[PDB]
Amino acid sequence: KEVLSGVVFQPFEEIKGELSLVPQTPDKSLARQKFVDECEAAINEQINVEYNASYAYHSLFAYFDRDNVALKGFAKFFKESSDEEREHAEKLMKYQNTRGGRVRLQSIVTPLTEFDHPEKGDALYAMELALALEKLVNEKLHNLHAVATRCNDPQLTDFIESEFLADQVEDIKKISEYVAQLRRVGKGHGVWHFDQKLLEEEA
Amino acid sequence: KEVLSGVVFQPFEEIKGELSLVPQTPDKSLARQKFVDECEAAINEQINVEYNASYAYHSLFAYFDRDNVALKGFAKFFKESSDEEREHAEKLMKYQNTRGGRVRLQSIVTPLTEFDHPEKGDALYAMELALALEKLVNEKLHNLHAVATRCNDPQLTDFIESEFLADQVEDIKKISEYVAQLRRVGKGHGVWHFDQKLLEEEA
Amino acid sequence: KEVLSGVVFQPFEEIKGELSLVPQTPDKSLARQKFVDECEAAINEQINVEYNASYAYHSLFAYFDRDNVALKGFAKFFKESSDEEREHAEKLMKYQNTRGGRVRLQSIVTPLTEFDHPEKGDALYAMELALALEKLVNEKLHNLHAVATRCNDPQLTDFIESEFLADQVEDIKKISEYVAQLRRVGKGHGVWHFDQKLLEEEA
Amino acid sequence: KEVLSGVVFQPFEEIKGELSLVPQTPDKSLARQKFVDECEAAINEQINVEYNASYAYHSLFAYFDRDNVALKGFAKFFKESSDEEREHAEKLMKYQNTRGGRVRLQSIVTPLTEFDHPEKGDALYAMELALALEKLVNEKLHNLHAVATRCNDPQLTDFIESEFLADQVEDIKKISEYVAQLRRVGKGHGVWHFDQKLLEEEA
Ligand SMILES: [Fe+3]
Ligand SMILES: [Fe+3]
Ligand SMILES: [Fe+3]
Ligand SMILES: [Fe+3]
Ligand SMILES: [Fe+3]
Ligand SMILES: [Fe+3]
Ligand SMILES: [Fe+3]
Ligand SMILES: [Fe+3]
Ligand SMILES: [Fe+3]
Ligand SMILES: [Fe+3]
Ligand SMILES: [Fe+3]
Ligand SMILES: [Fe+3]
Ligand SMILES: [Fe+3]
Ligand SMILES: [Fe+3]
Ligand SMILES: [Fe+3]
Ligand SMILES: [Fe+3]
Ligand SMILES: [Fe+3]
Ligand SMILES: [Fe+3]
Ligand SMILES: [Fe+3]
Ligand SMILES: [Fe+3]
Ligand SMILES: [Fe+3]
Ligand SMILES: [Fe+3]
Ligand SMILES: [Fe+3]
Ligand SMILES: [Fe+3]
Ligand SMILES: [Fe+3]
Ligand SMILES: [Fe+3]
Ligand SMILES: [Fe+3]
Ligand SMILES: [Fe+3]
Ligand SMILES: [Fe+3]
Ligand SMILES: [Fe+3]
Ligand SMILES: [Fe+3]
Ligand SMILES: [Fe+3]
Ligand SMILES: [Fe+3]
Ligand SMILES: [Fe+3]
Ligand SMILES: [Fe+3]
Ligand SMILES: [Fe+3]
Ligand SMILES: [Fe+3]
Ligand SMILES: [Fe+3]
Ligand SMILES: [Fe+3]
Ligand SMILES: [Fe+3]
Ligand SMILES: [Fe+3]
Ligand SMILES: [Fe+3]
Ligand SMILES: [Fe+3]
Ligand SMILES: [Fe+3]
Ligand SMILES: [Fe+3]
Ligand SMILES: [Fe+3]
Ligand SMILES: [Fe+3]
Ligand SMILES: [Fe+3]
Ligand SMILES: [Fe+3]
Ligand SMILES: [Fe+3]
Ligand SMILES: [Fe+3]
Ligand SMILES: [Fe+3]
Ligand SMILES: [Fe+3]
Ligand SMILES: [Fe+3]
Ligand SMILES: [Fe+3]
Ligand SMILES: [Fe+3]
Repeated sequence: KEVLSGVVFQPFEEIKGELSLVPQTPDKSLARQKFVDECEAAINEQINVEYNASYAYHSLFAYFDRDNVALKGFAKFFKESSDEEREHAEKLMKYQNTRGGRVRLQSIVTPLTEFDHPEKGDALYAMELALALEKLVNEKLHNLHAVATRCNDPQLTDFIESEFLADQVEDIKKISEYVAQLRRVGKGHGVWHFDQKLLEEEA
Repeated sequence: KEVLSGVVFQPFEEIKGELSLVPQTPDKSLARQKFVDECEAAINEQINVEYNASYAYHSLFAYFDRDNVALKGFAKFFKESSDEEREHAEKLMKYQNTRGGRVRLQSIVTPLTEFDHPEKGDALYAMELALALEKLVNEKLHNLHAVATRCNDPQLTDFIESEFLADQVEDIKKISEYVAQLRRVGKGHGVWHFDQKLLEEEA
Repeated sequence: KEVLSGVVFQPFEEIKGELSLVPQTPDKSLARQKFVDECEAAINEQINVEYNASYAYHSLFAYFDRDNVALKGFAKFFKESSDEEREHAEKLMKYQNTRGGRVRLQSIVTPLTEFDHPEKGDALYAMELALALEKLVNEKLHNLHAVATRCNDPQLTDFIESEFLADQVEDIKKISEYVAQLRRVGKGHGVWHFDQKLLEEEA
Repeated sequence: KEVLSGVVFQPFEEIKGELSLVPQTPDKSLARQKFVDECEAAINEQINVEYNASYAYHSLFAYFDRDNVALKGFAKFFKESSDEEREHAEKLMKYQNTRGGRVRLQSIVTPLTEFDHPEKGDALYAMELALALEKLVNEKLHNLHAVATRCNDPQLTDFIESEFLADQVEDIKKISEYVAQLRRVGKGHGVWHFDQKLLEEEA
């Protein structure tokens, strides 16, 4: 035996006490190890957060794709963001199953559909909405991370940091920069031009 | 003038009576022409049908992706079907905007999450569920088509026939054939083998 | 014999009663079958509609190609639209002969030549004119389709739906989006910039 | 000076107090910095854990490579797992030397050699054994991580998370899925078929 900063290390002897950690009933995960209910439930929450964000971005896409709005760069940007939030949800679903939890998909609420806001202009308002949405997803990611830290699940904390937190802060800066640019160019010709550059970036 | 089977043809003279059909208020679609509220609402219904079907297939994927179920071909099949139903929804959203209607995304209900059914076996039960889901989407597509026929919207009927109905009957035969094969191979080794062939088809 | 929803199916026996349906006089179409006078006349109307639309677009091209107007993207756009409307006319002429009708080209009226409209600006006014023209062609296409439905000519209805109606609604959305963009960018630098993007799209 | 959440930041001035942190005796590591004895000892434990796991997998390989067992896919799977556990040990040895600790290789115990288990069947029993072994290695990795957290060694925690924990949970799901599949296919033809698919995966 070895005790290292209070942590007991039992030496390697045999694989048999762990054979009891091989479940013998077919409805139970065999992979699950040190993956507690709180972390399972917090992953399920973040799946519903990302999916709802995907749906919200699809609603934004549907508005700017209107012929009388005609901001194709915005529409494509919001469509791709919807695809991305859904990929996040899917990656979290795969992770849940990798750790042996159960994915529990919840309801998705009606999102906002109209983004007609003449004072700021539709484009600036919607990009600010997108920024707020990303910050909301980031808050939930931080909640998820706090659960994982409290449960001493270091594989989960690293998963969240490496797979989601870094992309999240990069998405927020990018959209923040879009808001700043839209404020600088102003409504009308400036917005249209920004939209054309968005369309070119989106290839 | 020419009246042909009761249909009045006025000869081509000038483009001015149609300039009044160019809306001058910015919140109204300029494209909209002979696209009535019933067709707009029926497209919105089919968008919600396809999206709910996408969500249901994602829930199916999440179950078969479990380590204790371990039917990777099924999981991938259901994941791809979820992607496909979402693409259908998106194509219908694009169409709505092409015709000048408004996309109205509605709520998505909690789907079924557990497909543990020992008598039929999980694989056969889920493939039968998928078949029932496709038939449900086909019924809604037929409702949508009946609205378009009643409203004399021939571009919409052709759109529905060419873009969705043909794929729909092809999907149903494919999944029907999967059900038939799963019944023939039986539970256990047969199901696993069918799953391996599904995985190979899915590249 | 078989009667199916009221439709009499006589079984296949021989090809001789149809030899009388092989005309023996050289001025008559041998191909013509279930292609009635109303459909022949409605196709001839749509040929004259598309040709007049071609001529109108050529007049628009001739205005924006002026050195003091100098909107080359618009000029090229209207030139290509003129080519396209003429191709539609030609495709309808080919179809008329495929079905065994007679093409009857009618007169083309003097179109509008001056599009100097300072309040909206030449570019916005002309794009709205183009939108109205496309909607006028779409109305005639719907008249043509209604004749074909009433005459129970399903090959013709499908021809109209597949070859013209889908392109027509796509052209209308595209031009509607152009109108919306021109309103957003405003006269002067915005219009010129929109024109430059039109020129780039037109390769 | 700057104190930030209690953490003292002394400003950059010169490199001389750290020249005393350059050891002048040849038997001492010059690299070692903030790498305490508990972390050094915990790395040495995990090296012995991975090596023992390598040896156990080699014993498994040696059994299934027998002509009367003849499960070549299993034999190759266990051989490659043995190579992988040894690579883990080696990577941990390299890390120990990177941080300036001393690698201390310990004894390796006789592993189990016979895996003749007729009730479950040799293949299912051995795959469950492998699962238990991976879970045992994961427990030790968690012990190692807890030592590093307690000693505030963030480079070590990240090393463990990025290099080992993620692969570990992926290995466990993969082997869990193998157990589930072996249970589904059953002994005899099913096991042989699973073995053939294992052999194909292993290229
Ligand atoms: Fe546990
Ligand atoms: Fe637990
Ligand atoms: Fe795309
Ligand atoms: Fe993914
Ligand atoms: Fe659970
Ligand atoms: Fe559940
Ligand atoms: Fe509105
Ligand atoms: Fe935290
Ligand atoms: Fe990282
Ligand atoms: Fe990183
Ligand atoms: Fe950018
Ligand atoms: Fe400007
Ligand atoms: Fe540009
Ligand atoms: Fe930019
Ligand atoms: Fe109308
Ligand atoms: Fe209407
Ligand atoms: Fe894929
Ligand atoms: Fe699409
Ligand atoms: Fe509406
Ligand atoms: Fe609305
Ligand atoms: Fe269950
Ligand atoms: Fe119908
Ligand atoms: Fe078709
Ligand atoms: Fe077809
Ligand atoms: Fe197939
Ligand atoms: Fe069998
Ligand atoms: Fe196979
Ligand atoms: Fe097959
Ligand atoms: Fe006839
Ligand atoms: Fe006739
Ligand atoms: Fe040219
Ligand atoms: Fe042609
Ligand atoms: Fe004639
Ligand atoms: Fe003149
Ligand atoms: Fe003039
Ligand atoms: Fe009709
Ligand atoms: Fe068609
Ligand atoms: Fe079509
Ligand atoms: Fe365009
Ligand atoms: Fe300007
Ligand atoms: Fe430009
Ligand atoms: Fe453009
Ligand atoms: Fe130190
Ligand atoms: Fe020390
Ligand atoms: Fe090898
Ligand atoms: Fe190495
Ligand atoms: Fe030492
Ligand atoms: Fe022996
Ligand atoms: Fe033995
Ligand atoms: Fe820890
Ligand atoms: Fe990492
Ligand atoms: Fe990582
Ligand atoms: Fe695998
Ligand atoms: Fe068998
Ligand atoms: Fe095989
Ligand atoms: Fe396999």
